[PDB]
Amino acid sequence: DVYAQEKQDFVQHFSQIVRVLTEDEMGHPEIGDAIARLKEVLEYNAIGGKYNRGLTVVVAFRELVEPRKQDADSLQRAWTVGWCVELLQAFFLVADDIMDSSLTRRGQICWYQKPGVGLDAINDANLLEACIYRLLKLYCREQPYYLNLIELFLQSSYQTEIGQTLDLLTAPQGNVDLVRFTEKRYKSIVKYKTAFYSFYLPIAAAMYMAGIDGEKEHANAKKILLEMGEFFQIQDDYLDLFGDPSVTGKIGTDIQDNKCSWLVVQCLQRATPEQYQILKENYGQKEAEKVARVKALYEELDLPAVFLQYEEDSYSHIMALIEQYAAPLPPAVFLGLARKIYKRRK
Amino acid sequence: DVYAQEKQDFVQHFSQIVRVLTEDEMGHPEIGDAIARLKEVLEYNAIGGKYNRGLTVVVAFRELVEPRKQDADSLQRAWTVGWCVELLQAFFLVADDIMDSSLTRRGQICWYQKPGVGLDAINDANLLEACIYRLLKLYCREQPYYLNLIELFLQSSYQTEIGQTLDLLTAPQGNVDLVRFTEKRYKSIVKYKTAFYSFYLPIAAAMYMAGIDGEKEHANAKKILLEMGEFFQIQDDYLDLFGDPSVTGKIGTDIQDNKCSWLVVQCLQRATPEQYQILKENYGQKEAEKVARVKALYEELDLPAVFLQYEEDSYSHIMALIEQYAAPLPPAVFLGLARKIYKRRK
Ligand SMILES: O=P(O)(O)C(O)(Cn1ccnc1)P(=O)(O)O
Ligand SMILES: O=P(O)(O)C(O)(Cn1ccnc1)P(=O)(O)O
Ligand SMILES: C=C(C)CCOP(=O)(O)OP(=O)(O)O
Ligand SMILES: C=C(C)CCOP(=O)(O)OP(=O)(O)O
Ligand SMILES: [Mg+2]
Ligand SMILES: [Mg+2]
Ligand SMILES: [Mg+2]
Ligand SMILES: [Mg+2]
Ligand SMILES: [Mg+2]
Ligand SMILES: [Mg+2]
Repeated sequence: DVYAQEKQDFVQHFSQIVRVLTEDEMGHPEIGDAIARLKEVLEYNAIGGKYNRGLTVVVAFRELVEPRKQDADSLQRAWTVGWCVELLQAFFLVADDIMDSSLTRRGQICWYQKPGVGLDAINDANLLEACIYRLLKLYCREQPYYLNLIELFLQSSYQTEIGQTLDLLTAPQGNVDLVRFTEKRYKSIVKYKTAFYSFYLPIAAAMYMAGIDGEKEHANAKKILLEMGEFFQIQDDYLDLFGDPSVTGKIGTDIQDNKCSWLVVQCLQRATPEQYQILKENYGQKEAEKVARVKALYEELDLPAVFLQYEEDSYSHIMALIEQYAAPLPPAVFLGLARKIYKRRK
Repeated sequence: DVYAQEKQDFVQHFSQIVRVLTEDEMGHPEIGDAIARLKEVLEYNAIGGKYNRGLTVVVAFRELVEPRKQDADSLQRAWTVGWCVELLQAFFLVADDIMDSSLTRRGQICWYQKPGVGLDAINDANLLEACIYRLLKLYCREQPYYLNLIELFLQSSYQTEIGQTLDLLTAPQGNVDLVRFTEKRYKSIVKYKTAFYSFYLPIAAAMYMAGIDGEKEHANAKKILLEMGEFFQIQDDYLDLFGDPSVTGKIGTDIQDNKCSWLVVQCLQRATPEQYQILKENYGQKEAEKVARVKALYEELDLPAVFLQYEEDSYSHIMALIEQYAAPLPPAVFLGLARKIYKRRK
């Protein structure tokens, strides 16, 4: 509901984000064509998702700053930073689609597959990351939280980068190993590859902008938000295989890529010895025939129910933690976000 | 000579760079395997070049700080930052080899071609970039130039990123257009893709660490160093086609990739109408037969002499600029670097 009413404001402010990025260097008409492609890149990769992260920065701001201080300028910084988290999303997604050999994202062909693009997407992605800090300097160079934000973004990027590495080491194409698809490994992977950038980044950005920079308060908000991250990745691993691609906006690839997905981990735990061998014979291959064999053993082990039960048990634990750790922050902050991902299908 | 005596110190300090990066997160043994691959990545991509940029940071430091202040700690920051510019080099090169479809770098198979690696190099490269700011915080979090350095690196990355985009837009594989291979375009491309990160970054880092942060002094050092950048790229475009790959450490690819190389631009200027058509028919194709046809028309137009004459005329203009703009800095600073790239073959 709150993301709903703020969504439109958020998106309309994207025109300006683009204006500022594609003009601040246009007094150098030499790099104009380059700046032109940047507009194009942003428009294609920054737009089309749910904006949960960017909205979260904005929503969390309004709930942590006394309305006497939510002035005109200060409010603008909120959605610029919200759009900065949105650009981090774009950076990492463009890269990840290349690396996961994905076909669609946000219900279009992935950037790297847009004809004319391909592996130039690599440079396009770095550019997206570069813009984060262009905006940060443009709109906050003078706030006292300016250095806190630069470091929170850098730090978060590094973290998810470690995550991605963890992700990729565990899923060697051609090296089907199920032994490594454990639980400690999964929790570690999703923590670094999703949790920090998708939940602690937005809320922490809003805290630092609202003066809330105590170490314990971030430590506590993080304790909640990292647990929401893992929930959120597990939802995503599920939808990879069990969701409608016309609705997720992306065609799933986890089983083919030999990914340490939640399912394959929960599948190993319930694996009768015969089934294990079936999993060992079909996982991590591009053959449709073999992939469906996998889906089948998932459905034979009623995992699609285990996921629904985890979802409940998990959602209540998050709740418990919001009840344990939220204060002095408004529980609205964490409830609002958590309510926006419960049962989701995209 | 000065890079010579400082080289070894510089390289030996790499053991510690690696120690600090692969231990500061090892109190989290979960991401240990990831941290393991980071060691591996660094060792493969940070090591093996000439270290001109990193040495430059170090050499330029010793020449701008009164020896009374070149203490133990302060000196360590110098080569850490020198190694940070070295990591930026690695970041961009790993990416560029993928995008240029290169085969070797620094006399080994490119990272992305190391079997087991491929497009995961994309994430490995981002990690390299991430380490820059890990070190920056580890060793300078408390210097007064701390924010100046973070912004100089970010800014320089963005700049070379615009450059790379400029580079790639101009060289569409399959779209052989010679009309775009002009001079204004070339100067613009090399300025952003090489000049800022390879010459202004190192020297400016050393200036900021030595307190020299006046706007005019950086503006003047930049005026010299941007002109050295263009010289240096033109040398590189030449060696691409006319240098021994066993000595450059890399197999050239400019003609195949349809690159706006210096040669092809100087070739268009001297193109009799018949030759132009020959260029139009062979440029930007992978066929060895057609590539050599190109090399031939270059040698028919004695470009390998035009490059030697540019080299002289250019080197003297740099000299003039060191004589015009160096002060209050020691001309040694700019002479030292410029003397380390004159006539180079690798
Ligand atoms: O499942 P992935 O981790 O590859 C993914 O969730 C992206 N991602 C990457 C890090 N965190 C999330 P996507 O399904 O959107 O391709
Ligand atoms: O010639 P490129 O610009 O591709 C190169 O010089 C790398 N580079 C990229 C930007 N600046 C330099 P390399 O020959 O080393 O592949
Ligand atoms: C960590 C994950 C699952 C990456 C995609 O997340 P979202 O589905 O929330 O990304 P948007 O397309 O809405 O940006
Ligand atoms: C801009 C260019 C030419 C990239 C390679 O430069 P260097 O040849 O100086 O890189 P190193 O391998 O010595 O790092
Ligand atoms: Mg992925
Ligand atoms: Mg993916
Ligand atoms: Mg997924
Ligand atoms: Mg290149
Ligand atoms: Mg190259
Ligand atoms: Mg080159």
